[PDB]
Parts: sequence; C-alpha cells; structure tokens
Amino acid sequence: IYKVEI
Amino acid sequence: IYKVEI
Amino acid sequence: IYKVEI
Amino acid sequence: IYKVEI
Amino acid sequence: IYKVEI
Amino acid sequence: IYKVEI
Amino acid sequence: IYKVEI
Amino acid sequence: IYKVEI
Amino acid sequence: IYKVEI
Amino acid sequence: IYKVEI
Amino acid sequence: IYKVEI
Amino acid sequence: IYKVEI
Amino acid sequence: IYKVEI
Amino acid sequence: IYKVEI
Amino acid sequence: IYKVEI
Amino acid sequence: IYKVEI
Amino acid sequence: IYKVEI
Amino acid sequence: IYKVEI
Amino acid sequence: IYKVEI
Amino acid sequence: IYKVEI
Repeated sequence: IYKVEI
Repeated sequence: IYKVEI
Repeated sequence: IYKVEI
Repeated sequence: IYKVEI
Repeated sequence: IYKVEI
Repeated sequence: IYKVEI
Repeated sequence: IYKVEI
Repeated sequence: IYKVEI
Repeated sequence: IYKVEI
Repeated sequence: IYKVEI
Repeated sequence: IYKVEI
Repeated sequence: IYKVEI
Repeated sequence: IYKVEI
Repeated sequence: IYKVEI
Repeated sequence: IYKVEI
Repeated sequence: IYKVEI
Repeated sequence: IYKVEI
Repeated sequence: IYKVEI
Repeated sequence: IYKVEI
Repeated sequence: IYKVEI
C-alpha cells in the first residue's frame, strides 16, 4: 500500500 | 496531486 | 484498488 | 481530474 | 469497476 | 466529462 | 454496464 | 511533497 | 515501511 | 526534509 | 476551441 | 465518443 | 480519455 | 491552453 | 495520467 | 506554465 | 510522479 | 521555477 | 525523491 | 536556489 503526493 | 494504491 | 488525481 | 479503479 | 473524469 | 464502467 | 458522458 | 509506503 | 518528505 | 524507515 | 474524447 | 468544437 | 483546449 | 489525459 | 498547461 | 504527470 | 513548473 | 519528482 | 528550484 | 534529494 502506498501514497505519493505533490 | 496524488496517487493512492492498495 | 487505486486512485490518481490531478 | 481523476481516475478511480477497483 | 472504474471511473475516469475530467 | 466522465466514463463509468462496471 | 457502462456510461460515457460529455 | 511526500511518499508513504507500507 | 517508510516515509520520505520534502 | 526527512526520511523515516522501519 | 476544444476537443474531448473518451 | 467525442466532441470537437470551434 | 482526454481533452485539449485552446 | 491545456491538455489533460488519463 | 497527465496535464500540461501554458 | 506547468506539466504534472503520474 | 512529477511536476515541472516555470 | 521548480521541478519535483518522486 | 527530489526537488530542484531556482 | 537549491536542490534537495533523498
């Protein structure tokens, strides 16, 4: 599970 | 701006 | 399952 | 703007 | 199942 | 503008 | 089943 | 700006 | 598990 | 600015 | 002026 | 499906 | 799916 | 002026 | 998925 | 002026 | 994932 | 002026 | 992950 | 003016 955010 | 994935 | 958003 | 997928 | 939206 | 599909 | 809309 | 992953 | 952030 | 990892 | 396409 | 407009 | 606009 | 694409 | 804008 | 991409 | 901006 | 990338 | 800025 | 990288 992951999240990337800019 | 984001991506979430399980 | 995933979500991408701009 | 988004995409959601299960 | 999915949804794409602009 | 969208597409939904099951 | 699906729906597309503009 | 970040990334989180398990 | 990890997190990176700027 | 950081990184954390287990 | 635009084009939209699914 | 598409639409173009000027 | 896409949109281009001027 | 823009382009968006999924 | 992407967006470009001027 | 920008570009965003996932 | 990335963003470039001027 | 910047670029961000994960 | 990185960021460059001017 | 800077660059940060993990």
